[PDB]
Amino acid sequence: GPHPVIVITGPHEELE
Amino acid sequence: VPFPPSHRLTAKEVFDNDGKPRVDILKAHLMKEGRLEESVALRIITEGASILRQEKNLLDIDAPVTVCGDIHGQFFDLMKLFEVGGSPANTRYLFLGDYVDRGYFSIECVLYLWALKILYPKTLFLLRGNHECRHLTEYFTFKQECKIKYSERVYDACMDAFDCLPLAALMNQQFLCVHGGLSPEINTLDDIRKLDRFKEPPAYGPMCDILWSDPLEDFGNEKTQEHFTHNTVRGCSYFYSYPAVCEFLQHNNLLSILRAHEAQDAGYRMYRKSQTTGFPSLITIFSAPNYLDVYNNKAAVLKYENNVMNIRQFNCSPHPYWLPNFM
Repeated sequence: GPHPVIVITGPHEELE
Repeated sequence: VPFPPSHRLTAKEVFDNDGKPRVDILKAHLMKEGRLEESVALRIITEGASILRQEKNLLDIDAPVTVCGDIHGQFFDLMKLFEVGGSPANTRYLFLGDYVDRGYFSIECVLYLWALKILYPKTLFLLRGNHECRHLTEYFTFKQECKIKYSERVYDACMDAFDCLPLAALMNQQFLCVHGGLSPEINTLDDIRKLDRFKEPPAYGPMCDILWSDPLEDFGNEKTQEHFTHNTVRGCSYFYSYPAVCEFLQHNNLLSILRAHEAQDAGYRMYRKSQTTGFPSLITIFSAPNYLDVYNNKAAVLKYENNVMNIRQFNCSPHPYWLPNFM
């Protein structure tokens, strides 16, 4: 995993 | 369907008494497919080039900024991106280049990008891409577009301005922002500084490679272990392997290399991470959704702040249909 901090948001419209 | 306004915005309409551009007025207009006066467009382009000309090949700023991938004159997709990433009025953005070609709205991207740079040149950074050239613009539908919408005057202006765009940028003196990647003739930051930005990118060389640089077809399961190789796929430049990039980073004490030039189905892609740190040696960002209007790939932008790497993904946006070569 990434040593430092890290985040991620959700998509705008799942495809598959 | 909406109709494009014939009324072209004037200088005094785009710029206030304070000489500050009204991104609000332009944004709304552009959204309605509105165009500006040849005089205004030339002013924005020329004004932006002057600022970039003052910048260095490799900028070094320590602050939270959001890296964006190829745009391809995808203004319709550039508007949504800012919505998900946040308003540029209080948000720092960074383009990896490739703002023209492919999309039939390259002029809108350059104009909007240039105006935003002049208004917030301390929060909005724009880099030059392999597409930021004349030879390419002549082959693509960019030149024809400028002539169809405006004239050769605007086209030439953009070309001279693009030559003022930066080649790379060092974010937090840890991450390297580029379009293509590393180069064989460049093993140090000094190698880049000794480069000439105010000029057209040759069919080959260090400056060209960096813009055409690309990872090996097997940036993971390699059997040969070759550092650099000829780019037979792209038809030019070279290819860097996992060991090749890892070597340059360690030598330059870099954290990771953020760039684009490579379309991604998820708008991004993480490459093999360093054996020491749990971070990716290379990262590809693509802010061009529905590439070629065919692929159903998504877009995204890298946001680095307070030692935090946040990736924002988004889908394609609605736009009118345009025939090939404006046929």
